[PDB]
Amino acid sequence: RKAPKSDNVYLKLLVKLYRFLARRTEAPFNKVVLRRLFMSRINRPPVSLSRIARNLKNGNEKKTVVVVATVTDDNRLLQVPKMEVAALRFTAKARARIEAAGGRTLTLDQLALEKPTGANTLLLRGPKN
Amino acid sequence: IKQLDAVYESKKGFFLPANIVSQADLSRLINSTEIQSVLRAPKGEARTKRAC
Amino acid sequence: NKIRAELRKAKAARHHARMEQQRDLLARKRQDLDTRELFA
Amino acid sequence: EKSMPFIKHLASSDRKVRTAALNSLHAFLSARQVASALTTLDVLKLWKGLFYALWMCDRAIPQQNLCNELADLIWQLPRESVATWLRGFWATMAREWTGIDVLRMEKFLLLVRRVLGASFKWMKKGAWDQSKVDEVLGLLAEWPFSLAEEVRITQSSEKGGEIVQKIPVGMRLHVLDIWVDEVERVGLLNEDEEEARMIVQRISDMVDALEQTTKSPAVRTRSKDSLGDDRLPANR
Amino acid sequence: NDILVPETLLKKRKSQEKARAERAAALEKRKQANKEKRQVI
Amino acid sequence: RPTVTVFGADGKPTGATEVLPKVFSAPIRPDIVKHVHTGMAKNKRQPYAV
Amino acid sequence: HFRKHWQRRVRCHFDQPGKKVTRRLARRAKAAALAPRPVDKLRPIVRCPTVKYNRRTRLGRGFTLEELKAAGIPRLLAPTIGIAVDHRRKNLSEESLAANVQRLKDYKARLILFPRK
Amino acid sequence: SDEIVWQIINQQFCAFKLKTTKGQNFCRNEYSVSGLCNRQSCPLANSRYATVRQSPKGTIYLYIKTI
RNA sequence: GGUUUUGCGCGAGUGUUUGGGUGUAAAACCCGCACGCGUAAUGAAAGUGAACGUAGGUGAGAGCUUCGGCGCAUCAUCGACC
Ligand SMILES: [Zn+2]
Repeated sequence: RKAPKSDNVYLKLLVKLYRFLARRTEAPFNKVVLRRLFMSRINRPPVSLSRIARNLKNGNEKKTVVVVATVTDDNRLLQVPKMEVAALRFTAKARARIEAAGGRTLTLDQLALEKPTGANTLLLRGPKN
Repeated sequence: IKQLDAVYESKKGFFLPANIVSQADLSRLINSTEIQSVLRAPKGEARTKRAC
Repeated sequence: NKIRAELRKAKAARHHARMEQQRDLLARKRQDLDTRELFA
Repeated sequence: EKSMPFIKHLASSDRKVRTAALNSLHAFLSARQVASALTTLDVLKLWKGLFYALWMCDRAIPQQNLCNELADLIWQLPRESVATWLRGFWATMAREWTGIDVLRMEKFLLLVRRVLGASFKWMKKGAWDQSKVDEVLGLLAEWPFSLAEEVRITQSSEKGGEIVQKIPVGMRLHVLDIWVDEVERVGLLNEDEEEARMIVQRISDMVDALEQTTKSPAVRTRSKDSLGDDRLPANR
Repeated sequence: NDILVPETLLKKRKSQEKARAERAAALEKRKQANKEKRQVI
Repeated sequence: RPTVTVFGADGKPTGATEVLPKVFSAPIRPDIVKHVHTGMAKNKRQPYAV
Repeated sequence: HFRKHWQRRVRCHFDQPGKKVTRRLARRAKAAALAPRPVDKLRPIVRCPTVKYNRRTRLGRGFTLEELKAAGIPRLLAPTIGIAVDHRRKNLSEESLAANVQRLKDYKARLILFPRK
Repeated sequence: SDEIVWQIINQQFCAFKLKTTKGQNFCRNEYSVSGLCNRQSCPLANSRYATVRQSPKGTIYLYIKTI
């Protein structure tokens, strides 16, 4: 598009970073992440701890889970597995429960340094409506 | 200043918010060794010459 | 009157299950290198 | 435990206080009985203060000779604690790599070069002690060139926990670009002496194994450029 | 007391050294291809 | 930055230093500040009517 | 529901901070007259009536005459030492009696009583 | 936070700005190489900066700002 | 008082501002208990009450890939339970 709808100055910081990465890298991961940054808050539904566990429970373990949305906690998920999640935002319950399981929490700018081309990443988004 | 750490730990229902970016310096993000190593070659210049 | 009794017992149980939720989630809230202590 | 009354003066805003704090750190490492009891926690406090000592350095000439001074601390220690000292530096660099601004990044890239240069120069007396080459190279195989993506500090017991540190890719790329000319500076690239190719070989196989086993495209490209340097004995 | 070149500028100079050599090599290939294209048409 | 320097009544540092609180590392969000200051300036207001 | 003249019976609350400071000065003036005395009176622990609120207790109106007698506090002296009396309430259970008697003995332990003239 | 300062300076308020109707904006800050307000020449939003000034006695100095 | 969309805060929770504490006094700051809306549904009702399959299989599908294969959301179908 042309301008992000958000008034967050750090969300405009991330759009500036992923505009540069989408232009100067063949990886369609950067183009997809940049498209979802421009999208509104309703079009980025929250993703729960239970939903990122099912997409991990296959042979997709040891991959950096990337969710360009907020991460919410599920009280019905009794045990959290070890997992590295990069997201826009984390709730306090979610952040504590990844850290209790031995996992790590990343931001999208820490993702861009580590995996600029989006290598070995599991991209997820939440339920629409 | 010693009190200032205490008063923000005592407000109920409020924690100190986590930023959505970890490093707010864009020039460290983009002009870094990690990003510039995987970039393509430039397709053009800032000034584009008029062909015809 | 057995109908009116369980209607009163219905909204009593919804209220009681709501308060047990608040207690359970409150209990969920319960479960040398740092700069503030090294440079103090 | 130990008394460390000078770390908070290392991060002071006055240069005279920082210079006085460095001297007290210099004399603290000269204490032979204390440095024999140096464990991994106190070197992490020490390097955290030394990180902020460089983080407060002002101009280019004071930055360069400060980087030389921090590399020169390798000789004041006793032999038995050089490994735990050098473990603490790479743990500090890994922990605080991303959160350095651009204008402060240049002097910290100089500090890795100086510490790596002083470590390679500490290998000398066969003209190289095989026990001394083993710790400095095994540490090259664990912090910069690891096949694993994480390093565990301390062990698991009833008396304490553990510290897990993720290795940033930027440190991997920086040491990849500067390892060739650091062994050139000490003299490892002379083809005559029997030992010299052995350290150069087993350094180069440990990065070739990093090129095959990694999953980051940045490392795979940069490891190929480090192996393809025209000063190496293989490509000559 | 000689002010050393920044390490960030050293690796920028190295990439610019490669980029100039690649452009110079591609220009010679373009010049030979243009000569053969001229004789064809 | 870990610490800040304390200045006395003469304007010179006294040598004492204190750590900076984590509130000084909070995000700076001019949209949130504008949203709240617009509303906070209203709460002092006094009603008028014809 | 704007069927009647809502404009002539609309009440606004611009005096909400004004009533607050007036309320605080009434409590202030109450402790000015009763200077060592507290500003309130002792109220018993009472169980809320309906099945929705069975499991929560609150403050009631005053103590039972049997609750004053078990705690050793006389009935015609109790209002003068800051204890509210309610002759309408009955115990009906030992648990309501034992909880409020224990409250009166705790008030008795904390109390400083002054001798007449 | 050098970029975050610039976003506040450019798009919220800056006490040194002079907005003219002639298609250019001016910086009134005395430590600016050009009088114009842009990203390159704002000394507040550039941690590393240089400026050439002239003294009342006639001496010309060069000023240096570091992070 | 409803309803749609954009931004923002927190997020299975959320909402201090009836009131209390406080104050540099109609401002700002703090919150003890309840309360509103939401967090499981259906049947007229008695009332009952969410797993047999990585909460299932198959095919698409963004993205990733050790190039072998993993597969978001969503849809189609065959199922499973109440
Ligand atoms: Zn300006």
